[PDB]
Amino acid sequence: SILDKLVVLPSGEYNHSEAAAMKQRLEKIPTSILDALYSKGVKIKLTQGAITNEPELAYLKGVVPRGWEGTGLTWDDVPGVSERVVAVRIGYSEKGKGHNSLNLEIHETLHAVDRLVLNEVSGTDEFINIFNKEASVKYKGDGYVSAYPTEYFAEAASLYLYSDATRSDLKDSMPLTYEFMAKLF
Ligand SMILES: [Zn+2]
Repeated sequence: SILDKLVVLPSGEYNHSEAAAMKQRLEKIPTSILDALYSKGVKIKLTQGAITNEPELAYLKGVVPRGWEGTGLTWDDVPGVSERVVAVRIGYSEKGKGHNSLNLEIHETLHAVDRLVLNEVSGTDEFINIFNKEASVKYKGDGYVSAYPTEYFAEAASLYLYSDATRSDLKDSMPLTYEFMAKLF
């Protein structure tokens, strides 16, 4: 599997079974897309501590994420991020673990796929049209998935890839998004 080289586990001590479970869920992403991620120098780092403990993310320590002034939140509290590295904290996959995604590792990986593999497909007129019609169905008022096409892309692709139940739910609730995802994957 491409995941044996794309997924970087900690060199120190880590929760073995949880890291394996996350690695297994990343297999829901098509192999061709994972291959393409690796060719762009992308690494999916599963971290045992705060993502900011990673040398390349240490610069974010004590910095306030945009939109969060006056809340006491810093990047140290954020369980996952996606830039040229995808960093996800081990044990924080489920909704409510410091984020509101269906699955943290799939969600954050799909941002890197959008940016570095698919030429920002979330920003195309076709996807914008879909986002304007359907992002409101499940996410109205969240100022996040319903506010940014990149977020709707990552979360709606997560619904598509995670399980058969979440995909069926997407097909019924957001049919234009389901059609776009099926054509893409
Ligand atoms: Zn996101």
